[PDB]
Amino acid sequence: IVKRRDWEKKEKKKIAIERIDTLFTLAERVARYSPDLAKRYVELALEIQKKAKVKIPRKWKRRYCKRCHTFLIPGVNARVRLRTKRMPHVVITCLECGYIMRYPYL
Ligand SMILES: [Zn+2]
Repeated sequence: IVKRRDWEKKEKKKIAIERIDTLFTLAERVARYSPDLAKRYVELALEIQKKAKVKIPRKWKRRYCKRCHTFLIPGVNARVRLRTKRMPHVVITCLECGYIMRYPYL
C-alpha cells in the first residue's frame, strides 16, 4: 500500500503540472485579445498549484504578475530589464499594476 499510495501521489502531481502548463498555454493564446480571460486561466493554474502543492513550470513562472495575475507580454503590459551591479538578475515590471518581480539571470 506504501508503493501504491506513492504512485498515485506522484501521478496526481504530474497531472497538476500538466494542467498548469495547458492553462498557461491557453492564457498566452488569448491574452492579447482577451486579457480578462487570460487572467482567469492564470488563476485557475494558481489554484491547482496550491491544491497539488507543485511548482509552476520554469517556462511559465515569470509570465504572470504575482500581484494582479495578468498574463505578461513584453511590450504590451510588461517591462523586462536586466541589472548587473551585483548579482545579474531580470527585473520584470507589470505595467498594468506596477508590481516588480526579480529573477536570477544565472
Ligand atoms: Zn500586475
